[PDB]
Amino acid sequence: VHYKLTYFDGRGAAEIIRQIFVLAGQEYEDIRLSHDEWPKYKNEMPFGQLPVLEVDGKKLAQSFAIARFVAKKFGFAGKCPFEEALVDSITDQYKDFINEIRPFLRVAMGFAEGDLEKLSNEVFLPAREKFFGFMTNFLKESKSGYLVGDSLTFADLYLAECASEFAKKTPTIFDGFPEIKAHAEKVRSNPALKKWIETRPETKF
Amino acid sequence: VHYKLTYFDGRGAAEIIRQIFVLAGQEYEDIRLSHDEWPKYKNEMPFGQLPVLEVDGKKLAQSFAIARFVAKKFGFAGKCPFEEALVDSITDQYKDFINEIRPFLRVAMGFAEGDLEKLSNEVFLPAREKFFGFMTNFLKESKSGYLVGDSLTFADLYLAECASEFAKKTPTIFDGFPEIKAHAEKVRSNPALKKWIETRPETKF
Ligand SMILES: N[C@@H](CCC(=O)N[C@@H](CS)C(=O)NCC(=O)O)C(=O)O
Ligand SMILES: N[C@@H](CCC(=O)N[C@@H](CS)C(=O)NCC(=O)O)C(=O)O
Repeated sequence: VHYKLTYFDGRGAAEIIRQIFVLAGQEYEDIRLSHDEWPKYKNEMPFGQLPVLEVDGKKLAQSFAIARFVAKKFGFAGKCPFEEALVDSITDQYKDFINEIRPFLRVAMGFAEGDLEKLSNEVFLPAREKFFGFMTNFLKESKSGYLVGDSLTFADLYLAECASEFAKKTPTIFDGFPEIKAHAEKVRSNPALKKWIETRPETKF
Repeated sequence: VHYKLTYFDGRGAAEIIRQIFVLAGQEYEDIRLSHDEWPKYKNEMPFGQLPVLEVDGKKLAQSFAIARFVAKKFGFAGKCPFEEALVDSITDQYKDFINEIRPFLRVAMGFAEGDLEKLSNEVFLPAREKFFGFMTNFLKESKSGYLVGDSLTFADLYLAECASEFAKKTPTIFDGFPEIKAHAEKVRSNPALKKWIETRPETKF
């Protein structure tokens, strides 16, 4: 079975898919297209966008559909049909949270001008508060330290990566959410992830 | 196994989940909360929102996670692991298309004021053009008349329902997309769906 994953040069929407391959021990081509060459390849993608996974020559788009596909192959999608659905509900909520902080992310990423501190105070931190409060109710219920069931799933991976990364410039992101901080530390102490985080290309996004 | 599905009184984000139960022959409680009672129950929902499915007393949120869960129980999620992922990629694209026409949908639904005809011309129809063009490439490749594989999946259900419903007030919605029109007719000639469409509560959204 050969895997190719195509994205731009950044962590962005592809990074959890890479971490699932990392945890599985599975080799894949990590293809990172430059801005200049993108218009030449856009046409090969099912919805003209990235990331795209190619699985023995067959193309699959949509980062959550790809993460789910790879997680199910390697045992990170949840351990029974109901737990898989809980994992899916959590990643769908995370997608809503990402959509909600769009105005913040567009300025923080240089794609628009605006008042970064104000967007942080008014858009990002209030949105993280609601999202972290729902994630914390899951962690209070699991009592394994993982969001769903007794072991790591790709829902754990989206939450820890986003919490750890936002923590770099938003120092107060864990204030009032000590379970969220413990989960991110627990997930990132996974030895395979920890080494990938040290070794991966160092990019702004 | 007992199923309860809670939504507001409308088709909205719950309707495909209802149609999956319809096709399966599976009975469920179709719970429809009024606007006035909503604040009393919001707290029982995992992310304070609807729809929510309850499966022998266990709650599951997020309309696509629920549709997937029910479709997988009843055989409408795709017939092998790769086809399931294609079905997921198509419903994720549909969610992007829905997010893109938000400005149109907010005015059309009375939740905001604005120029409905202009939003239709500038936001809705250009967005449907890109989305219908990608869906048509799938239908050209399938040659069964379904989006993925040889039989109906819940990806077919989202596309046909949204195309048929928008067609009611947007008369030109099929112009230049004869495959999309044939797919919606094919899906809605399914006898179980056709009877549900006649029998379901008649609501504005
Ligand atoms: N819902 C999609 C979103 C994909 C997406 O936003 N792709 C961007 C990544 S920057 C892209 O390819 N933009 C380039 C373009 O649209 O041409 C997913 O989760 O994969
Ligand atoms: N991504 C969610 C969106 C759910 C959603 O938008 N729910 C609305 C339906 S009108 C809602 O419950 N609004 C009431 C509220 O937020 O209090 C899904 O697909 O289920």
